[PDB]
Amino acid sequence: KEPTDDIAEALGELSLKKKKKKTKDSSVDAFEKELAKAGL
Amino acid sequence: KEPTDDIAEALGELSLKKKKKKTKDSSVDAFEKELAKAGL
Amino acid sequence: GPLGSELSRQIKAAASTLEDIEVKDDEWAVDMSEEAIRARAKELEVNSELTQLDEYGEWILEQAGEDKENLPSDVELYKKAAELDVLNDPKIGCVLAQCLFDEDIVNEIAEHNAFFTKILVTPEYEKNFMGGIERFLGLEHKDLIPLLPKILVQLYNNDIISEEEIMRFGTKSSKKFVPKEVSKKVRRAAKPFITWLETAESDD
Amino acid sequence: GPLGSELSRQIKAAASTLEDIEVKDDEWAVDMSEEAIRARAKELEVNSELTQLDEYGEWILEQAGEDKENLPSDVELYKKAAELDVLNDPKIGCVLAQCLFDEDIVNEIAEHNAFFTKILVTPEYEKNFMGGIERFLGLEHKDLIPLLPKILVQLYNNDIISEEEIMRFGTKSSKKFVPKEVSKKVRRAAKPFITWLETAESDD
Amino acid sequence: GPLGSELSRQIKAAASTLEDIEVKDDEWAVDMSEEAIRARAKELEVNSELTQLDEYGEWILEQAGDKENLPSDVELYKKAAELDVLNDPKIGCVLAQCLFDEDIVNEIAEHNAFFTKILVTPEYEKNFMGGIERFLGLEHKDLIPLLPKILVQLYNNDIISEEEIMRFGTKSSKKFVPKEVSKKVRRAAKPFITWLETAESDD
Amino acid sequence: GPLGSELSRQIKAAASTLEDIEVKDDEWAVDMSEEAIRARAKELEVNSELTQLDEYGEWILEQAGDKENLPSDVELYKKAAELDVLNDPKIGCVLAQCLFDEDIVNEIAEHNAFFTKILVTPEYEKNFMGGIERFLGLEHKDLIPLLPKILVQLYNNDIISEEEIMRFGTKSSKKFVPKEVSKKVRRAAKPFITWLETAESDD
Repeated sequence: KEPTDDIAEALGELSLKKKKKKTKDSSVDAFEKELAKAGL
Repeated sequence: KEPTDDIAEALGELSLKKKKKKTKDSSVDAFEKELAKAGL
Repeated sequence: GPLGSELSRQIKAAASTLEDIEVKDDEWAVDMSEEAIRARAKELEVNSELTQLDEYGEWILEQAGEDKENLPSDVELYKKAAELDVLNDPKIGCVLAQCLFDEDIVNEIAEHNAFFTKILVTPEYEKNFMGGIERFLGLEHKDLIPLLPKILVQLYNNDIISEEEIMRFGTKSSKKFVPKEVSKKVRRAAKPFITWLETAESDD
Repeated sequence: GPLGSELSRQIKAAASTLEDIEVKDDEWAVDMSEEAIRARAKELEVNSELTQLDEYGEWILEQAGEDKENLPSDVELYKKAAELDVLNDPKIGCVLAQCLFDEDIVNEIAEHNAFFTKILVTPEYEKNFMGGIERFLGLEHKDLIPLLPKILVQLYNNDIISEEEIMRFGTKSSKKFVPKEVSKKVRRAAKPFITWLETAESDD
Repeated sequence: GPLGSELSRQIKAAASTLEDIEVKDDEWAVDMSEEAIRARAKELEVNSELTQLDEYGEWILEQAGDKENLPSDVELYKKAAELDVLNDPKIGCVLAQCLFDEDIVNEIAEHNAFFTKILVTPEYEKNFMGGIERFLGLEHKDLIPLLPKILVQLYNNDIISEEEIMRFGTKSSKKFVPKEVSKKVRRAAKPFITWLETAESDD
Repeated sequence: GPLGSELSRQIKAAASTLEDIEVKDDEWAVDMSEEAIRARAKELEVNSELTQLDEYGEWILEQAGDKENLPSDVELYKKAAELDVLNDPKIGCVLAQCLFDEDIVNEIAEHNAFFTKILVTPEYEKNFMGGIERFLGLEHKDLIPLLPKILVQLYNNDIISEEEIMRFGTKSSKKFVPKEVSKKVRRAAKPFITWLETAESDD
């Protein structure tokens, strides 16, 4: 009888819900701001 | 420190004393007699 | 013997070819033959880009150590990539996938979203990253293969890797990153997630 | 990679040659190719004498079992040799040396004096017997190599093997019975006795 | 050096293994270990189990040379009875590997009564199909494209049962051919197998 | 089959090892394991340690092509100073492997002042002798018979110390040549070495 912890956690997280494109593009903005502070 | 039993026994037995050729030829005679009893 | 004259000769020649390679490799530093000098010169031109990727991986490992909680900041990871001129190399994803994570990969893979969007410029970068994950789990840490379904959920939900590249990793045999047997094992460990995705895409 | 195109091709060809041998060997019993049929026919003619020696060794092992105290009588050992027509084969000494003894070899090697005098007709038989001892200690029972000085005392004192053949075994490299590294190890384990013999012969 | 420790250790291990095989082969004739005796005895036993089958095969190949000069079906049967191979299910393996050439699609339907008389059990049919898998998969890979046609003849002439044709096309053997060859042969057969599966479903 | 279980297991192990080496080589450019990085880094470090020595050697081989066209001793020294190799004891290894050809018995005595000026420590002499061991033992085995004559020139012209000639002839290296080559070279040198041992004993 094999452990089920790894598969069960994945099975429970399964969801078509995805990160919003705008949310992805927004996190990009803070990072680009940190990059600009470094001259890049 | 390696065991010495095998080498020591050999070292103790070392001797130029050898089986007499006649003794070797004599043991041969009993064997040949056993062979003759078997037809060989 | 059972081999026969021809196969015995073939086996002996193979052994001698291999023994010669070992001697040449072991004595390379004292080898001043025209062959060795020319070879050392060629290795520098041919492996220039590889040396730059190696230096990035080495720095990542040296800075973080065994624990990936000491990893340099995403800004620092990007700056070093630029300094070594590896930003324009799709294999940077292969380096990152093999050097940024440890046993806490499920949590770690979702802690660099903006960095991955900026670094993984084209699907080719995403493919190289997935190849690196294949090597990390299939060759270097076979004990973590059970985490692949969870790893894939983090990649899909956070939009780190495209559905198309996740599907290629899970359904296609690429001999570029891992041996065919390793590929088969990784795709099997991924099948639970891939089946869900194929069905979700079929449902549209 | 580090191998280069030529060595990579040579290694891949060797692997494929080896993989083909494995397939041919594994499927021999269902192989009705002209090659396999002809090969099976040739193995019968080429290995006729070897089959006879094998049958003698098999019988010795089957009759005695693990313990060599159940060994058939010397008269029985000779009769079977004649029955299998292996008396005229110098390799009978090689068979006897590898099948007649166990861990009690020091005692056992001196229990068949008349038999050995009758069976080991020429120095070539004695050489084959010594080759068999080399295989028994150097390849099959490396744990018994420490007994070689004692084994040699029994051979010399009982006049089972000539001084000349004992000296060749101890001082010459024969690639016929064992690999060069195994030969070196057996001659080293024999050196204590051989040194004594060389000195005794020098003293005359 | 250029190899690195891992690749160097592996190249050294490969060389040692290859040297070990060379010595085992070089010393086979003086190797009287229980393992060497058992090995030579086991091959002798297999060789002996195959004596009559080998004689049958060699006679077929010698008499034929072009399989048009193949001995007659009557002569093939008489020779089988003389060599006592009729009661051996492996006769199918011999026939499949010795009776055919590049004209197999036609030749495989020119011996109907012979095959009906000799392939008396499903085991004989399985052995025949294994022989075909070897003939095409190993000895004549150029003829693998002919498999759907070959199967059509075997099914139409009632030479091989549908149950056995399905096993050949759906089951992986290790007995007659390597897994790679089984996969290739089963793929080349898929066009006919698919049809047979539908017919079985319809009926 | 004919092989027996042991030989079959070994042939299978050899094939697997060889396949593993092929994959390691095929995947080297995407292998970012610590071991692959360490290996490539270690070779880069060795390559870098040899940059000036390699440049010196290549210049010698290019300028010479026939070693009669070898650059002059003055040019050899000036180039060494320009490439900063004079302070590197391995310059002896480069010179021994690049300055000589089939006429070595004579050429090895045509650079006396050069060698006296450059071989400043016993370590330089050891490196020169290692280079000769490679030149004869690995690259020109046909010239091994010339070793006693070569050693006579080296001893007579005070190019190499007797202590270092004795080490070359009596000590087994693993650094410059494989053990088999060291044994062959030391045997070809025995005629001169024996003489040197007696002279040392007499004095």
